[PDB]
Amino acid sequence: MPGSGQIQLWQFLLELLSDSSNSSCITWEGTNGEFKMTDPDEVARRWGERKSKPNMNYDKLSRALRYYYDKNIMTKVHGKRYAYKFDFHGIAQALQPH
Amino acid sequence: PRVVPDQRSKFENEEFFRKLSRECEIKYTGFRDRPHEERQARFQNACRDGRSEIAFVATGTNLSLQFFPPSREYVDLEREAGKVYMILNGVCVIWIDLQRLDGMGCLEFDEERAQQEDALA
Amino acid sequence: AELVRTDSPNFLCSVLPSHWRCNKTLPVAFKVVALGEVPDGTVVTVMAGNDENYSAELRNASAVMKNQVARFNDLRFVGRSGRGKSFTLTITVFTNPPQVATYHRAIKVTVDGPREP
DNA sequence: GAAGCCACATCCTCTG
DNA sequence: CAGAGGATGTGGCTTC
Repeated sequence: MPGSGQIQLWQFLLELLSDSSNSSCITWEGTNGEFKMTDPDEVARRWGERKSKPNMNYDKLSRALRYYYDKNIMTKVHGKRYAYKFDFHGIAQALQPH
Repeated sequence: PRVVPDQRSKFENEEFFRKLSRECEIKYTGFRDRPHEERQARFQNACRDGRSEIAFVATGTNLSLQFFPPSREYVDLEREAGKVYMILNGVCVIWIDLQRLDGMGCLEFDEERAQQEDALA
Repeated sequence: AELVRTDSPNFLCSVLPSHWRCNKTLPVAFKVVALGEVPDGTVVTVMAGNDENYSAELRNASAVMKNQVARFNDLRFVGRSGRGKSFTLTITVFTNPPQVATYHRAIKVTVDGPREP
């Protein structure tokens, strides 16, 4: 699917979870699908570095993520300062039929 | 004027009407964003009320229908199991699978009302 | 506002522009005119007709006839027509019996409103 | 290759 | 102030 060829967020974001060397900016939070946000504006910065979008900030990247809600890609951990989680039971209906 | 003077002529001349004079492919258009189960109930309960929303898939032409002047000859669920049997552009004119919510239908010129309506002028 | 013909010469409606974006605040809201004296209160719905996705998704699709002029707070076209293809949108007037005016080549509904390419 | 998609970009807004 | 969200331009990418 065009997640292969052209770079996504969720496809890109999880270059940084699984990689131990980027825990400087994020981490898996626990057994269940969850993730922390170390530097909220160094995160956005590299997403700018990739997207070739130097203007980028959190407010910008963030909005894009808040779309994901209605589509059932990921969801928010309510009240937690910058912690959402991935819905994979849906990523496979979003990457394969039934 | 509710109708056109040459009410018969338009039906038997307009590409629009003759394209719908033959038995065409129709389908239920109501509540497209709803599960197949809900759409089945809504369509049936509505048919019983004497109304629905069917559209000739092929041509694109949608319609909101009213089976009236509850009825008998306008909405019959007995003629066959698992299915059920206005003034369009100033022309007086007159089945869907209860599971698939699709089937076949067409238009037929209403000579009766075409006279009644034409007489109101 | 400006009007255009119909397939029923008893009713007329707005000049819905050539090509627009999927679900936008229309550039001119939808007026629908009753030349034949209609009881100001009668309902008017529209259904987007096209060989492809025969019933598109619409929003504020129902409106009330008032002063012989039914207006749609803000109609919005969601279900796309497709490439080159427009909607022959149907127009219902809830009376006894109800009446419809078909309207071919109404508007082209894509994801982009026509940007300078 | 414009013509339809696409998945963010950039924006200014509320409202907890 | 974060966080959900409408609106609307943007750029890369399949489809006619």
